[PDB]
Amino acid sequence: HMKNVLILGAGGQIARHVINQLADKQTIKQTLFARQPAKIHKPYPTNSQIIMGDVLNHAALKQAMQGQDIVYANLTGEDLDIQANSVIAAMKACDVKRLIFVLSLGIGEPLKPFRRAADAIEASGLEYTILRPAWLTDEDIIDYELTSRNEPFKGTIVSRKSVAALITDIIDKPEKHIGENIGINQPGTDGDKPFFM
Ligand SMILES: *Sc1ccc([N+](=O)[O-])c(C(=O)O)c1
Repeated sequence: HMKNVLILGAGGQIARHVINQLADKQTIKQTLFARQPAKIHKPYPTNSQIIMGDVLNHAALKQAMQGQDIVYANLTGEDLDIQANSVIAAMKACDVKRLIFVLSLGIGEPLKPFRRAADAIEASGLEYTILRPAWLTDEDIIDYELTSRNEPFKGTIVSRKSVAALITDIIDKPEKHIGENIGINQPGTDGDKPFFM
């Protein structure tokens, strides 16, 4: 089968690397869903379909969701919780199971929607992987390590290219990291002591 990947938030900066790594995989079809598609970086891979839509437009999202195998969400901004709920519902409506969901801020009250998004994903019964990246750099490197749900981050930063590489490895082999909620950091970027607030 063709492997149908839906990229929600496809104009995002991590998304752009994923799209690029997906561009020469001739057995993937990638659907690129974005609010403002005319600001999706060019040229447009031949295995792509570019759809204008907002994840809170439930009708648009269901249309895009039909027939998909793997959802990759790189969602930002207000109401991330409402957004996650909308993604879960559309996956369930369209019989799609596999979700890769990035939670990156881009402690405190603005984390509540993020926590509520994460909790909703963990309670969804979907085949999920939640990805939790350290501070994002634009360094041209792939250098990372992973921490589990209840472990502290072993580092301070991680390249977007690193996070894209993980996403792509999961898309390539989607049986990996099912049911996990993983921190991603560059090795040897642990913070100086002591700590301050
Ligand atoms: S992907 C999807 C969403 C909704 C519906 N629906 O019938 O309301 C369908 C479908 O046509 O089976 C598919």
